[PDB]
Amino acid sequence: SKNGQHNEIAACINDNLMAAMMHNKPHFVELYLGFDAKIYELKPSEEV
Amino acid sequence: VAAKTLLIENEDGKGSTRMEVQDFMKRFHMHASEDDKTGSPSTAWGTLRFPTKEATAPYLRLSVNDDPEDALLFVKAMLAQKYGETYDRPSLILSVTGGARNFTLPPRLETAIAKGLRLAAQRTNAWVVTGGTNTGVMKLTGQIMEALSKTQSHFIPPTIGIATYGVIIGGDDMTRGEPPKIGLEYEMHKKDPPKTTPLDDNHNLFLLVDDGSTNKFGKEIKFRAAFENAAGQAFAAPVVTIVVQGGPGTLGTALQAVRQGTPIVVVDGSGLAADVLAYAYNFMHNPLTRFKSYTIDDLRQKVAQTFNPKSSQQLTNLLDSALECVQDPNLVVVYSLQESGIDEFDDCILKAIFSSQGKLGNKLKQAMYFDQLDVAKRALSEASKNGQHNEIAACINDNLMAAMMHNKPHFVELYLGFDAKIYELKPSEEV
Amino acid sequence: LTRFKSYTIDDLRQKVAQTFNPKSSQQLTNLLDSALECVQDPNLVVVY
Amino acid sequence: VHGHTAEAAEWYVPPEEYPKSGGVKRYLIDASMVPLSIMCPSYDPVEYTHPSVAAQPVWADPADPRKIKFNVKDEVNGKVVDRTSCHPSGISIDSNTGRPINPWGRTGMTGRGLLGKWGVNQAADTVVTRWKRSPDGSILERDGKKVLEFVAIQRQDNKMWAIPGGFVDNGEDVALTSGREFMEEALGMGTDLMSAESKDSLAALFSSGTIVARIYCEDPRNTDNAWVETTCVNFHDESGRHAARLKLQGGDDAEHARWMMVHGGLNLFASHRTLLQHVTSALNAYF
Amino acid sequence: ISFRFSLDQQANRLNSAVA
Ligand SMILES: Nc1ncnc2c1ncn2[C@@H]1O[C@H](COP(=O)(O)OP(=O)(O)OC[C@H]2O[C@@H](O)[C@H](O)[C@@H]2O)[C@@H](O)[C@H]1O
Ligand SMILES: Nc1ncnc2c1ncn2[C@@H]1O[C@H](COP(=O)(O)OP(=O)(O)OC[C@H]2O[C@@H](O)[C@H](O)[C@@H]2O)[C@@H](O)[C@H]1O
Ligand SMILES: [Ca+2]
Ligand SMILES: [Ca+2]
Repeated sequence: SKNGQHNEIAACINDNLMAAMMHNKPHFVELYLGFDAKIYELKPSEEV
Repeated sequence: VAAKTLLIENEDGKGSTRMEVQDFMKRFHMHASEDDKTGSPSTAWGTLRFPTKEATAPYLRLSVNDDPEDALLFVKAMLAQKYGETYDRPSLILSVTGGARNFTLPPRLETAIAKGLRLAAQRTNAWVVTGGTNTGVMKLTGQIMEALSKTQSHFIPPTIGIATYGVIIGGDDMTRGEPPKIGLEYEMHKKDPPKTTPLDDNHNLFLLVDDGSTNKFGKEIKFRAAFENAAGQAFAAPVVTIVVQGGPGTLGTALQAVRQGTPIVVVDGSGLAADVLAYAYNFMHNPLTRFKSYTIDDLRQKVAQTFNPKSSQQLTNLLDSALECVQDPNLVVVYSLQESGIDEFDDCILKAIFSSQGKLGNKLKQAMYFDQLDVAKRALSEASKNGQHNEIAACINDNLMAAMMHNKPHFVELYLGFDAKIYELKPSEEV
Repeated sequence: LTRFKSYTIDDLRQKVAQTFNPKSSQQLTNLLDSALECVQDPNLVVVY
Repeated sequence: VHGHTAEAAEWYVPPEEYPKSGGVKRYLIDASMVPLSIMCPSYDPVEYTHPSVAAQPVWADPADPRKIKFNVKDEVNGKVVDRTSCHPSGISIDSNTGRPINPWGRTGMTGRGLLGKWGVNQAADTVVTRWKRSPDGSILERDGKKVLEFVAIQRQDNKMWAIPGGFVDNGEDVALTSGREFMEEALGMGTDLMSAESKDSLAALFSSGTIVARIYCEDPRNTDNAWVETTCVNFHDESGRHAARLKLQGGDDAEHARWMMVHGGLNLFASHRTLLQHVTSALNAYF
Repeated sequence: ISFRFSLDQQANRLNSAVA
């Protein structure tokens, strides 16, 4: 965040948030949601 | 129904006289073209109605040669019209300057700046002066003050926007007609060639400075500085500039602010010009060890990578101006997240206030507003040790009166402990 | 202690001159000499 | 790395418009044609002398420079004037008019201009320095060296910051001139303000001075027949006690005076950056 | 602070008093 690498944070924040929800880590869920991760932009791993 | 008469405050500062709107408005001129110098009387003054905003915002297009005291009289007259004669006078002026173009700030930093500005504005009933355009940090500041309009009832602190008239879309629409334009719909998405800068919809007032030019920026900087100093002298209130990011013009506004004695608060970590002014403050004064490897050559490279000048002489002039700005250590206060903290921005603002021109009563009054007893006791103790007891005694009564009024019992106990006789209180007005 | 490491007799002489204001230089010299001769024994002076 | 760098052409060329002359412009010459060893036949300088100098004041030499001896101490009206240049070759005298020719190069303009004396105008600059200290008392350190701090005045004529100093009057030395200009410009003394000790503190400050340099000035008022050469006197306050008693207040031909850090990006009048370089070189300070 | 201080002090003559 300090070094201007915000784009890489935003590109991986959704998948990290998805993984954090799946493995029951609420504190990591709160952190990732605090770091500008939109809740409605989740995507499934497989294709329906 | 359009207003026909207004209460304009006298030059003596003791009362308001009722005078016609057209009789006062005449003093304002506008320029139809660059060639024109004398001008013609301004027909572009009224109120603009913005979509999704409940309150309406006054606008006045005025010339570069117009008196800033007259504009100050205009803002006092509107405030007097809207909120009555006994409106909450400002004890603090917060100028927010910075980047016109869009930028993204870190969430902790954005949260800290928003929280600190909101806290400072709501505690001191402060006048926030920004650029007034619907882009970047000024618009962001507008959004911050938008939340103030939701969280607060009755009095809302004015958000004066000072912008150059020659770049604003819809200037021709605003000029044409018979003013005032009561409740004029503003269409921010309409294409007015050759202009691309809309007004911010969250700003409570607008001053469009006109010189007859088109698409030239930075023409309103000197008038803005003069208006803030005039407001500061009139309300006996300190002026605090806040610098978040910024381009080349942010350096010139900060230069005008420091030269006129106004302290600046530079938000470190927001990038661009703020990082430059901070690198400069750390290089010139910080005694800490991390800032011991700082050199002018690395500063020059940082200036070159951020602003990108065309010529070497331009960079030399830009650095020279940047190094000349931080010459006086009292006038610059640098706020950084990794050293101070998230909830320490208001302390930085108070530190900038205390570093200004000596007026103990005013500094103790601001310290009483921010609820910082340690700062006030240390200032009083330093004055007590240095034989400045007379100045303590001259201002202790008014400070005690103010402390009683604003419900600060600890400050009341302190001031009463510092030899303030209880029976020597005096009313502000005359019975 | 370190704060009192910058203390000099010249600044002491100026302090004596600004407070008591002697008419003659010999009077100040006698007054300082008397003041410096008083604190010769560290046990007999306690500063609060 | 750089290829055709072709050394460093450090040569000084004064600006085209002469200061306070009402728009009179010199004859322009590029910086690669300035030295006197190269021939350069296309040279047509303009002869200009200021009305103030032409009105003949006490500090101005006579309009006919014949019978005046240079490179040695000369007595004018029983008062000694230096007239010796720091250039190793010395001053050569033109046979046609008897006027001296500047050994430091061409400036594209003859006559005396704003300078009152033919040849070398000896100026004295006073650099009063102290270590830049934080409140806690520790000296600030940048690039592994301790940081100095000097008293700078803002000049009346062009409103650009500079070292206090001035031309040496007739019958006086560099010591009084340096001290007198520092009291007149930086402290506004005379034109009895401070008294007793403060003067004594200043006397303590003035008891230890070192002549750090005697160089040629890059002064814009320089001509082909009159040029400024400076002797620089450094007054350093090691403890910082004497420097702290100075109440800085601009007077005479100075608007504002302040303590300013020394670095390589400073924009000062004439060749004062070179003088500050010499002061920091002598004291092993940052620059 | 004492070490830092003991450390700070550990790191043509002209007389211009006539002015
Ligand atoms: N007040 C303005 N509003 C909108 N756009 C502007 C403004 N001023 C300049 N611009 C244009 O927007 C571009 C982005 O400007 P930045 O470099 O991001 O910011 P800067 O030019 O420093 O703007 C300084 C201006 O903004 C205010 O905060 C401040 O009062 C100052 O007037 C610039 O190239 C410029 O052409
Ligand atoms: N030989 C002389 N030449 C020019 N002016 C002189 C002379 N002698 C006296 N004067 C008078 O002194 C005034 C010059 O101002 P000073 O304060 O005496 O000196 P100033 O020019 O301000 O400073 C000289 C500065 O130039 C640099 O080259 C040099 O390093 C020095 O710092 C002039 O107005 C003039 O009336
Ligand atoms: Ca001078
Ligand atoms: Ca002078």
